[PDB]
Amino acid sequence: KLPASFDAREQWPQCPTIKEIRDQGSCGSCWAFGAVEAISDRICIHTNAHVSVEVSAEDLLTCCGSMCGDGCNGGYPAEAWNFWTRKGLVSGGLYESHVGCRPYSIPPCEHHVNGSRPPCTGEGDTPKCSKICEPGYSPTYKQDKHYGYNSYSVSNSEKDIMAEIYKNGPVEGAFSVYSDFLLYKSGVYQHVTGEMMGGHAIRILGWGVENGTPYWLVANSWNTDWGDNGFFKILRGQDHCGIESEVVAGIPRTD
Ligand SMILES: *[C@H](CS(=O)(=O)c1ccccc1)[C@H](CCc1ccccc1)NC(=O)[C@H](Cc1ccccc1)NC(=O)N1CCN(CCOC(=O)c2ccc(NC(=N)N)cc2)CC1
Repeated sequence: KLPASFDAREQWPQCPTIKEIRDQGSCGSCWAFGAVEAISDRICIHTNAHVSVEVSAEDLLTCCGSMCGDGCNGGYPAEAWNFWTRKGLVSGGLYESHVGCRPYSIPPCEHHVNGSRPPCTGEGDTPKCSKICEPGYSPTYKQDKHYGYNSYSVSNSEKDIMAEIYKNGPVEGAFSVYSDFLLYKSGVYQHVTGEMMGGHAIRILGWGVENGTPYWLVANSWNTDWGDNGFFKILRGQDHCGIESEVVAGIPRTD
C-alpha cells in the first residue's frame, strides 16, 4: 500500500511553502515553526493550491501565552496546534519580508555554520502579542485568522506516521538533539557521539531509503545553509532520538 519513498514536495508541486526553509533566529521558537510550517502546507493541500499562505510564527509565538510554554524559551508542539484550533493564526512571512499580517520579527542568524549573518546567540526575549497587521496589509488581523478543525497526536508507529503524511500532509515532530547532530551535512543522521543538548521540534514531510538505511525527510528551521539545504534525514523505524514519539497534526478549517 504505502510507497517505499514519499516526498510532499513532489506530491504537491503547486504548494511552495512545502519547499521553504525558515530561520527561527536567536530565539527558541522551534516549537512554533514546526507547527506553522506544517499548517501552511496543509492549508495549501486542503485547498488544492487555491490558498497558499505562510502562517505566522510570530502570531503563535507571542499570543499563545502560558498554554504553549514560554515563548522564545521553548514550548510544546501539541499545545501550539491546540491554539490554532482555538484562536487561529494570521499570516506572515520571513523576517523583513513585508509578507502577510505579522511577519517574523526575530532576525536570522548562523546556526553552527559559517556565514555572513551574525552567529546565533541566546538572546531570546518573547516579543509582545500585537494583534495588528503590518501597515498596508489589507485584511484586518481578525479577518486574516486561519483556524484548525482539530489537533491530535499521531501514534508512535512508523506506519501510522507515514499514513498520516501520505493522506493529510506534513506533520510536526520532536526529537532529542545530541551534539553530533549540530554538524549534520548529508546522509541519514544516526546518533553516535556527544551529550544531550535539548529537545527540538521540526516538520516531517516524507520518507525514503538511502544506502539501505530507512529515513524520515525533515525540514529544520535553521535557515538554508545549515545541513542539506536546510533539510536533514533521520533514521526511521526505531523511534531514534524519540523522532516517532511526539508527532502532532491537525486538519484546517476551510477559509
Ligand atoms: C527549539 C529547539 S532549538 O532551538 O533549535 C535547540 C536545539 C538544541 C539545543 C538548544 C536549542 C526549542 C529550544 C528551546 C530551548 C531550550 C533550552 C535552552 C534554549 C532554548 N525547543 C523547544 O521548544 C522544545 C520543544 C519540545 C517539546 C516537547 C518535546 C521535545 C521538544 N521545548 C523545550 O525545550 N522546553 C520546554 C519549555 N521550557 C521552557 C523553559 O524555559 C527555560 O527554562 C529556558 C532557560 C534558558 C534558555 N536559554 C536562553 N533563553 N538563551 C532557554 C529556555 C524549556 C524546555
